[PDB]
Amino acid sequence: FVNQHLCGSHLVEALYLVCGERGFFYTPKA
Amino acid sequence: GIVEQCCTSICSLYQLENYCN
Repeated sequence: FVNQHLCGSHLVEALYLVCGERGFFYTPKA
Repeated sequence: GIVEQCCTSICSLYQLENYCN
């Protein structure tokens, strides 16, 4: 479900499902 | 950045996992 254009909340949502109990870091201004 | 790799262009599992801790 990740091989598509993921923007905004749609992206943050994917990182959450994928990273799991590891967590992740969202940086749009990188 | 992630937006330029997964938003303006198509995302991939390899890229997403780079942002997991």
